[PDB]
Amino acid sequence: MTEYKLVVVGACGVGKSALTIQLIQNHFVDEYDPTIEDSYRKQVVIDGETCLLDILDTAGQEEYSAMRDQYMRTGEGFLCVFAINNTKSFEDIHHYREQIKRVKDSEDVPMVLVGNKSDLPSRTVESRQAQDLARSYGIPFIETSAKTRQGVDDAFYTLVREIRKHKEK
Amino acid sequence: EQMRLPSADVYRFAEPDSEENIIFEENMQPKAGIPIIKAGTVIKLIERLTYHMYADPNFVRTFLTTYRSFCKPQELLSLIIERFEIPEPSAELKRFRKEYIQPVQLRVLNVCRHWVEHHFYDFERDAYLLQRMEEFIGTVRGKAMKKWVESITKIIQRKKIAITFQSSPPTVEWHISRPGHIETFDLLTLHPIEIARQLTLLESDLYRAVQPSELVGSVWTKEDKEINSPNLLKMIRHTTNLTLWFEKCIVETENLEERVAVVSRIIEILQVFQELNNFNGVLEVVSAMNSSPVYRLDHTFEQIPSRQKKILEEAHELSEDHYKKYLAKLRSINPPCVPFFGIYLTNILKTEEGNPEVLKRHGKELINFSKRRKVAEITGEIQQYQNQPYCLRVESDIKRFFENLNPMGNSMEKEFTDYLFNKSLEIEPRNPKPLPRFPKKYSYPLKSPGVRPSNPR
Ligand SMILES: NCCCc1ccc(Cl)cc1
Ligand SMILES: NCCCc1ccc(Cl)cc1
Repeated sequence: MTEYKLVVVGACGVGKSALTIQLIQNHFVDEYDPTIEDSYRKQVVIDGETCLLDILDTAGQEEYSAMRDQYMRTGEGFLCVFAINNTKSFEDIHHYREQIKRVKDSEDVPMVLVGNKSDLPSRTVESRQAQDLARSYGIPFIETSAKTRQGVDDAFYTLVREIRKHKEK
Repeated sequence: EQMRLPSADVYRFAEPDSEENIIFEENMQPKAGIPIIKAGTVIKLIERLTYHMYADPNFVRTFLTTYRSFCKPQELLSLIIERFEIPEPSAELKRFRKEYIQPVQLRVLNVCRHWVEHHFYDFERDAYLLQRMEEFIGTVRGKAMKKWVESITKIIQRKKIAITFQSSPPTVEWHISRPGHIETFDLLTLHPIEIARQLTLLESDLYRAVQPSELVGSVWTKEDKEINSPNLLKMIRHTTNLTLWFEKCIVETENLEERVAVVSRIIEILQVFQELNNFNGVLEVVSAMNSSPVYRLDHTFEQIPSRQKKILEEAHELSEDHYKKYLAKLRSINPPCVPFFGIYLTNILKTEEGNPEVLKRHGKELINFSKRRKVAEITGEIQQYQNQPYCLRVESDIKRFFENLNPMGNSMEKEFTDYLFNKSLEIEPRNPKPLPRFPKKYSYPLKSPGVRPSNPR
């Protein structure tokens, strides 16, 4: 069984947490203990291939700015996450992408852009702006809603598909 | 023979327990045999905080550490005053005074004592809250209460007001820089043992200054982080600064042989951090070596003696598989130590984000208390490593040298880390470019004095 090591990156105040939490937890238990091993590992079937996702989300450790390289080097694939009501988190994406390319020493690193919607303030980043950025990078864009589970599987599964397309070549 | 309290119309805490106001976990409270509260209405939580049948220190601590997400301080004080003021509905009455009113009043007083002793910041931040506490306490009448009333008053007064060892710490170690010659101090001129000792002291004090109030509610991630989590932030900035200093020391040493000495010395400091159980120190080194400017220096790494490769690799491996070996190692050592804080931060954040603030039962909203318990377990684990200090003498010049370290200078983050990376590229270019030579910058000897104490004692 193939194992994909995924890393979530993005600014604080964004629901990077909520994205990974909502993937891992069963859809109808709003419960989560991050101190146990099953909290970051999930078995899933994607395009008929059963596989194991291992998701690193360092949400809360954004201030340890010098540890980012270390954490990023552990991943094969990256979700670059911004909040659709925080323009700054969207403008910071360019920087996270550059750092990932430098850490992985590669111009073509499996990657998806994720815009997450939680609660107010209202939207400041139109999905068009994000599609345009994603397109300039040659990567998928997925928009998600934390609270409703919408988009969450799509974001992670799309990244896995990006890794599979990268591994073929 | 039950008890018979007043009507729920005249006293809100008389309301019976039901599925709509209080629910419990399956398991029972460790050491004490008390039911574990899962959720309840704020009225029911306050009833249980001050329960007549028994004392609940665990619940008191947990509640007082975490209540602010669901109840304002002023509201809490109002509620416990309401709790305290028990009307009467002489066989039934003497029993009721002695087995309900007096126990409950004592428990309220105990909450007040704990609140003021351990969470005085509520009062520092809201003087009117202290005003109300003081005039409530002055109101309290009975002779049964006097002792606790006087003790509370004594704590309040103490709180309004503005190191030596068990036996001998080891002798301070000097290498090339002599005592007092702060101008000469650098990575290679101070003794690697003493670098690790003095950084451990700094980092220990930084770890110990962080309070639960800086952590509960994930406040270090919010827009007021500098107001609410200043000690946590100073601690993290220290760590970041040292990591960056190590990277800088490495990549600005352009001569290969000298750079090998530099990296080698940093691994020696790591070894001492490891001996001291300074895990923050361990990881500030590991982070430097995994940084993009350092990690790529294959010509430097090739020349690191095999012993030190293994030391570094063991340390790196603590971080692998989501800190699996770090976690096990920390459980197994006794204080003093300096934990890596980041894990606690992520656990607290995900606990708060990953669980609902309330649960609903028969259409009624109950405060999810088990979520708060989980957060209080993490802050409790943090506090257990804060009690025991290191038996090491402070050296005030070496301490000052590391406090005033500023590898970034006036530069912003991006500018600085681009500078380190470009520097790495210059000193060891990408294949297929040949490796240049560079002149030596250090006019003193590079040989380490090693990591064993120089003298006996
Ligand atoms: N396997 C490479 C280890 C990463 C590393 C560590 C130290 C230095 Cl100087 C260069 C690279
Ligand atoms: N599990 C071996 C990984 C190899 C490695 C990676 C990073 C550093 Cl700092 C040292 C060794």
